[PDB]
Amino acid sequence: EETRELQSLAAAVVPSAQTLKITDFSFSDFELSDLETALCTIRMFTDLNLVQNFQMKHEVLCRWILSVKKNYRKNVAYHNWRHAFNTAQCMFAALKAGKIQNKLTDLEILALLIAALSHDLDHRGVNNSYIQRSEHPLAQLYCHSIMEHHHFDQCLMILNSPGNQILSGLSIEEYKTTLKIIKQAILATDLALYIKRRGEFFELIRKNQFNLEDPHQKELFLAMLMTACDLSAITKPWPIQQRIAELVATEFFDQGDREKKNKIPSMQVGFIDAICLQLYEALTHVSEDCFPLLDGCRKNRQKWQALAEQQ
Ligand SMILES: CCCc1nn(C)c2c(=O)[nH]c(-c3cc(S(N)(=O)=O)sc3OCC)nc12
Ligand SMILES: [Mg+2]
Ligand SMILES: [Zn+2]
Repeated sequence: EETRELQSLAAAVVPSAQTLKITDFSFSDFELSDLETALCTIRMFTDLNLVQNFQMKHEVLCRWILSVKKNYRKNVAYHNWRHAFNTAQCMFAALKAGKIQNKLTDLEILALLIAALSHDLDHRGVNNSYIQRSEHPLAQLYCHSIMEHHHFDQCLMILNSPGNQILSGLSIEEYKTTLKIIKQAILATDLALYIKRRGEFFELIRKNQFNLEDPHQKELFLAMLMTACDLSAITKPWPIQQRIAELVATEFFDQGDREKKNKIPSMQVGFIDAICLQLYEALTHVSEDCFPLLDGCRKNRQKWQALAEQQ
C-alpha cells in the first residue's frame, strides 16, 4: 500500500466514461498505467449509480480499489489485475452499451461489478500447486471450485479491512443479499460450473422460455454473464486478441504463473467453438446490443482459423 498512490488517486478528477472509452466493447488497457485503471474503475461505479445509491465514500472506494489491485500477482502472466480490470470493464459495457442494466437490480449490479474486479484475487496461475501442497491435496475432488472459494475469501477480507468497506452503506439485509450474489458470481468463474449449467440456459433461450423474473433463471443468467465477461478477451479486435492470447499461452506453457506456438491457432479455434461461441450467441438473444461480443468472437475465430491452415 502506498499512501502516496492513494493520495494521488483520491485527489484526481475522474474523467467521463466517454473519455475513458469504457463503454466500448473493444476497450483495451495496454496504454493505461495502474492509476488510470483505478480511475476507470471509479468511473464504472459512478456511472452505474453505485456510489450514489449506496453512499460510498470517495476515499474508501479509492482505498478499496488499490487494495484489490494490490492483491493480484503481477508475476502471473494472464490472471492478474489487468485481467480482472478488463472483466469489470466488459461487465460495465454489457450493462451500458449492452443494455443489461435495465434487466437487473441495483444490488445485482453492485455485486456483479465487485465480483468482476475481485473474482481472481490472489490467483497464482493455472499451473499452481496451492492445494497440492496443503493438508488436503484431494480437496478439488470434493470441492472443485476450491480456488474460486479462496478468491472469494480474499474479496471478503478486503471488503472488511479498515478503510476499505465500500458496502458499509448497505443495510444488513442488503449486505447479506449482495455478499451472496458476489459469492455466486465468483464461484461462477469456475469454468467447470459454467460447463455444468450451460445446457439449462441454452435450452431456455432455445425454447423461448427464458424468464428473468424467475429467481432461478435470474441467478443462472448472472453466472452466464460472469463467464461471458471473464472470457471477453476472446472477443477483442484482432491485434488486441493476439496480444491477450500471448499472455494466456505464456501462463499456460511457460508457467508464467509465478512448438506450442504453432499449435496455438488451432487451440484458440477449439476454445472458441467449445466454450465461447454458444455463450455469446445466447447472450445476444437476451440482448441484441451485446452482439459486438459475438461479432468479435467470430472475427477472431476466422483469423485464428486462417493461421491454423498456416499462411
Ligand atoms: C482460464 C483460461 C480460460 C481462457 N480465457 N481465455 C481468454 C482464453 C483463451 O484465449 N484461450 C484459452 C485456451 C484454451 C485452450 S484449450 N485447447 O485447452 O481449450 S488453449 C488456450 O489458449 C491457447 C494459447 N483459454 C482461455
Ligand atoms: Mg480464474
Ligand atoms: Zn478471470
